[PDB]
Amino acid sequence: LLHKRVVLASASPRRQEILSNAGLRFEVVPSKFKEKLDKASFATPYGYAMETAKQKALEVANRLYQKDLRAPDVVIGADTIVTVGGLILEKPVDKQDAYRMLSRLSGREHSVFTGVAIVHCSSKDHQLDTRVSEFYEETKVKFSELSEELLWEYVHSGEPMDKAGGYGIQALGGMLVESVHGDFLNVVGFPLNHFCKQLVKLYY
Repeated sequence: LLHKRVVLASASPRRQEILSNAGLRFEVVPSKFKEKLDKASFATPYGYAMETAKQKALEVANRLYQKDLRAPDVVIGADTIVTVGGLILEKPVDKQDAYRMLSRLSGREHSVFTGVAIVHCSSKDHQLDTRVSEFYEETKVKFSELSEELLWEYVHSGEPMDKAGGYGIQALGGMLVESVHGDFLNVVGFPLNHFCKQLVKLYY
């Protein structure tokens, strides 16, 4: 990917930070894909997460190409969801949504899935040809038993707001999270090691 034009189709500071720290050079072009798919339409939550990442990356790829007639080399999409007792949780709409999510998660183990779509693009015959490679990573996370007081403490901080399931493992989310099991970068927002393995598959 060194001398290729790479587009990260995500406004997430946490995803950007992970890719930058890994040494990747990329431009940030957030997706306008605002349709959210029917969760019931997918056999698995990770199927849902991948398709969502694919659609965001394809939206960006086509939009860029339509704009200046330049096929971006690679467009990366990602979508992180939480599942607990069979329900998919995404980002909280407001603080009250956040509290409900965290109550649900309290004292339980849940899964975090990040679906990733790597889209290779080229232009031929006045159209964008896209080749999509799709993968996901699952990490299990355990919450300790949260009190009404801690719950509202964390909600009022605002930390829940930009995060799947309304929490993070990194800061004052540390008071909520008892343990993580698998790839921790996947929980932050991007499964870096899996991505790197995917690039090896695609280029070798």
